[PDB]
Parts: sequence; C-alpha cells; structure tokens
Amino acid sequence: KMEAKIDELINNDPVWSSQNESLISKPYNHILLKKNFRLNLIVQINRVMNLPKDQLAIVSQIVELLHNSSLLIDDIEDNAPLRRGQTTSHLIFGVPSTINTANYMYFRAMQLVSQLTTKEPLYHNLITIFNEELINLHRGQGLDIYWRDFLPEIIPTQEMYLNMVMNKTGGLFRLTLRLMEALSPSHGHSLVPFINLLGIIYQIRDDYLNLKDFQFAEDITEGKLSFPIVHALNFTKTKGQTEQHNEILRILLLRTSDKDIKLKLIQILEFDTNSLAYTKNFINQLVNMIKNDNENKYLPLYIIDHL
Amino acid sequence: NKMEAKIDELINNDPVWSSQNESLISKPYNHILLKPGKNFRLNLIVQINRVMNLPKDQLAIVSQIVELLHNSSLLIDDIEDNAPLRRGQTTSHLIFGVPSTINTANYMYFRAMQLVSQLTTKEPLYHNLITIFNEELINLHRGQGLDIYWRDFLPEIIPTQEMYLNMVMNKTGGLFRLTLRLMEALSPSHGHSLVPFINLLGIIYQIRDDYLNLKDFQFAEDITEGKLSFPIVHALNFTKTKGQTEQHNEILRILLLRTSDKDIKLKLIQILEFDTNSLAYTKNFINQLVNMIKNDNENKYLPELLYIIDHLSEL
Ligand SMILES: CCCCC/C=C/CC(C/C=C/CCCCC)(P(=O)(O)O)P(=O)(O)O
Ligand SMILES: CCCCC/C=C/CC(C/C=C/CCCCC)(P(=O)(O)O)P(=O)(O)O
Ligand SMILES: [Mg+2]
Repeated sequence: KMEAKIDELINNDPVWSSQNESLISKPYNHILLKKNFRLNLIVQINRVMNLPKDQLAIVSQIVELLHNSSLLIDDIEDNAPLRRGQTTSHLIFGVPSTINTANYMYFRAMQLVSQLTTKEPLYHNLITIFNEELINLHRGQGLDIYWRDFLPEIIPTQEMYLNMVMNKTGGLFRLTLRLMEALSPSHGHSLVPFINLLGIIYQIRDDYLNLKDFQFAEDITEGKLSFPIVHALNFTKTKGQTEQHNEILRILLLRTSDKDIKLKLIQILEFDTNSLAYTKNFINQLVNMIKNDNENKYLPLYIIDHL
Repeated sequence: NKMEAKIDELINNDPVWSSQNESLISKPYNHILLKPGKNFRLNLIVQINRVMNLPKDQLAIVSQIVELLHNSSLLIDDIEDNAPLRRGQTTSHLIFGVPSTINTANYMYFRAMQLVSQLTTKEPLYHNLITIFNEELINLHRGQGLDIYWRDFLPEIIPTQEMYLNMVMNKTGGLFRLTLRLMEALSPSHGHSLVPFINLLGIIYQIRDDYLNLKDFQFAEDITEGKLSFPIVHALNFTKTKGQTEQHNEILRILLLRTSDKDIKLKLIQILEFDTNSLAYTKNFINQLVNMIKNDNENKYLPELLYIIDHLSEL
C-alpha cells in the first residue's frame, strides 16, 4: 500500500492547494498595501496604442507583478527597513520567503504573457520583449549593486551612470511600452525614446529627492552611487579636492544611519560641489526636452510632473 | 545643446552594456561553477537521450539551459538556507554578498530562458518548450516556498509525510521534470512518457539527500538549518502519534536553535536513531522506492540507468 500511494503520486501532477497558494503569496500581498499613477500612465499611453480593455488589463497585471516583485528583491538587496513609510516585507516574512515569493511572481508574470494572444508569431515577440527587458533590468541592477558593494574600487562617471539607468530603470519602462506597441491594432513613431527619457528623469529625480527631502536620506546609509554622488565624486576629483573626495567616500563607506553624519555629506554637496543644484538643473533640462518638443519628435505632461 | 544631443543619442539607442560589465556581474555564478557534478547531470541526460534521440547540437543547448537553472537555483537556495559551504567551498553570497548573488542568480534564470529560442524555429514547438520552462519553474518555486515556510515559521505547521512528498513533487520534481519534459517535447521519434519515472527519481534523490545529511554525520547542516527533512517529518509525527510529548518538543527546540553545536546535532540524530526509529524508517522507505524501479520488470516506469540510481547522490 506504500507502493500504491507512491504510484498515484508520481502519475499525477504535483499537488498544490489554494491554501498553499496563499501561504506563498504573503510577502507579495504585504507590498500591495503600498498603483493608481502607473495605471494612469498606461491608460494615457493606450490612447496611442488602443489595445482593447481586456488585453490592456493583462498588460497592467504583468507590469504590476514585475514592479512589485522587483521592489521586494530590491529592498532585500538594499537592506531597506521601510518602503513607503511601511515595514519592508523581508523584515516580516524573512529574507528567504521574500526572495522566493518575488521570484515566484516573476514567473507568474511570465505566464500571463501567454494570455495576451494566441497568435504564435506575436506570442514569441511578446516573450522576447519580456525576456530582453528583464535581462536589461538585471544587468542594470547588477552594475548598480556592484558599484555600491565594491566602492571605492570603481567610481562611475555620469556617462557610466546614465548607461546603468538605461538598463535598470529603462528596462521596466520599455517593457510596459514595448508590449503595448507590439499589441497595438493601430500610431506614429515609436514612443521608446520617450519612455527611456521618462525612466531617466524618474531615476535622477528619485536620487535627487532622497537627498533633498532630508535636507531620511536612506541612499546615504545604503552607500549608493546616486546621480548627485556621482557628480560630487567626479567634481572633487577634477578640481583636485582630495580631502573632500575622500570624505564623500568615507561617509558612503560608513553605511551610516547617523543623522549628523548624513547632514555633513549633504553640506559637502550643497557648499563644495553644488551637486544638488547641479542635479535640479539636469532634471529640469531633461524635462524641458519634452516641454519644448513642439514638432513632436518625442511626444506622440502632467505625468512627467508626478513621475 | 551638447547635453540634449548626448541625451538624444542615449535614448534612441539600445542600452549600452559591455563584456566588462558582463564579467563583473557574473562573479557569483563563475564561482559556483568551480563545483563538480556537471559530468553526472550530463550522464543522466545522455542516458535519457538513448530514448529521446535529440541531435547533439540540440542536446547541448538543453544541457546549457538546465545547467544555468541548476546552478542559479543553488545560489538562491544557499542564501535562503544561510549555507556557508557548498561541495566543500565557501558559498557565493559570503564572498560577493547576498545582494550581488541574488541579482546574478536571477539574471541567469532569464539567460536560461533566452536560450530556449535556440532550440527550434518551429513556433508551435517553441511555444510548447517555454510553457514547459514556465510551468516547472512555477512548480519549483511553489515547492521551495513551502519548504522554507515550514522551516522559518515552525511550529506553525508540522507537515505530515504526505505534505512533504507533495512539496518534493513540486520542488525537486520541478527540476527533474523540466529536463525530461524538454527532451520529450524535442524528441524526433519510443514508449510511454518517462514523467512518472523522473518524479520517482526526484523523490529518491531528495529523501536520500535528507537521509545522508544525517547518516554521514552519525556536518548535518540540515539540522542547523532547521529543515523539515523526511526523517524529521517522520520523527515529529511519530512522537505526536505515540504521545512522546517531551521528545516531540525537544526535536522542535533543537531545530529552532539553528545550532552548529556538534553534540546537540548528534543528540537529535540519536533521538531519531533509537527513539523514533526515523533513520531506519527512512532507509527502508528509500529502498522501497528504489525497488519500485529495480523490480519494474514490465518496464512500467522504466523505458546505465540503475548505475545512476546508485550514484544519484552525486548529481
Ligand atoms: C532586478 C531588480 C530591479 C529593482 C529596481 C528597483 C529599484 C528601486 C529604486 C527605484 C526604482 C524605481 C523604478 C520604478 C519603475 C516603475 C515602472 P528605490 O529607490 O525604490 O530603491 P532604486 O534602488 O533604483 O533607487
Ligand atoms: C527556487 C530555488 C529552488 C532550489 C532547489 C534546490 C534545493 C537544494 C537542495 C537539493 C536539491 C537539489 C535539486 C535536485 C538536483 C538534481 C541534480 P540542497 O541539499 O543543495 O540545499 P535541498 O534544499 O532540496 O535539500
Ligand atoms: Mg539538501
């Protein structure tokens, strides 16, 4: 009867219950409490693409799974205690379950791609898009983490920083857009260059506000090669400002939560390298590239301000 | 206008990525490759192929896919298990850090995925292969999710033998079925599906892995990890059934210590030895599974194969 139960088990598909499904979904469901704005960007873009609502909703579900899962992983990789003022998933469910659940969701997302179309040519394209951007997202993340964890072995320049962003942040943006463009039953030049720009603006502003809001500035504690930090390191290098250059490095290397020390790094950025003003300006120019796109080379606005 | 011009160029092109960038993020992965077994996993594929007859070009690609998935799963697994060693060498996360190791492992899941396109140009087949890839990776993560949940939230859920076996069908069964199913789908030919057989192989493999981790010690790292192993699942249900309250609680207590103390680990092992007879039970359960194949004279499960089964511990 032992052998009989084994026969039954190996001839059936692996058993999995809704109760099991809920257990593994816990770390994921916790971050859901943190979507209205990203859905808006998708609805807006769909005016140019025109996917039928149902197909649109699946793209949205795919994009929500990747977004949320990648943030669960990112918070573990950044040792972040909070995400939108709430305790991070891994601190509640543990790093092990959270890594597994986030990765599980990548593949659930991958499965939804199959429900976008039954046309084999188009399907293959969609998987190829998914695959390529997840690959880019990972390269970008990998390089960002490498710079941070091997500091001070490599100090990126602005150009290296911008390529890392095109991979990382650009991956998620282009994935949503490229899927939508491949599905369009319609719509002008591709909006990829435009979504790339949005992604870059999004990341620099994210780096900028992390330091500006403090002026918690968790990016400092993390040791991240942020856009303002990249500017300051290369500024001090260039001007031969040895002590300042080394002091930025020292603070980043402390992995500090000390408010006083964080403020000091901010003092260097405000008074010595003027990196926060330089970033504010850099962002404004990226944005004016669109505000001033009268001939619609990028455009097919409100979203670019609430990015 | 030079900035705009550079920005315009940057955004109208694919993201820049160098071979140098590629080597820096491959560190955690290149490191686990320095571990053996590759030959043995290849040996199983080779033997299975005597049935499937995939051309060597294709078989090579199937093997690259499975190897990437295998090694990446292990990198993640060692982080999830807080493992300090793997095949006698330091785990990657301890060298390059957990952050880089998670990213790299996940990166390789997608490289493995990308490779599936190199198996065929036939779109219906392509669709079938990716579906197989997607399904078993979903199964693998479900199984791993349960194994980890049971362990990290113990005693919230004490799995029974049946729950354990289902978890294994999903987790270890996932990787064994992935390889086999890809091959069955690519076969140009050859008898009943080998899925039941490959599930049994995954099950013998897992319970034997659990078994040997304790028997070899009798470093029993599974005890330090607090894993709900086959012998541990038997012990916990055996003691509850027989009303051995103190022994049932002490097993849970030792698991929850996450201890490396050798005497404490030996104490737990000897409890399973003389008190619950979990080592004997497991050993016999393994032999019974193996006998289901060795006594498969009607080739119900079966299509060098037995050789594998005996050196299964080295895949
Ligand atoms: C392979 C994992 C990729 C994770 C990418 C996420 C990064 C998160 C950040 C912000 C990125 C947000 C991307 C939003 C994309 C919306 C579609 P954070 O500030 O929330 O930590 P950062 O670590 O790059 O700064
Ligand atoms: C999503 C990650 C799945 C990881 C599955 C791997 C588990 C590893 C083990 C062994 C599993 C091996 C899978 C079969 C390999 C066949 C070549 P270990 O002993 O190396 O830690 P276990 O945690 O199941 O015991
Ligand atoms: Mg094991």
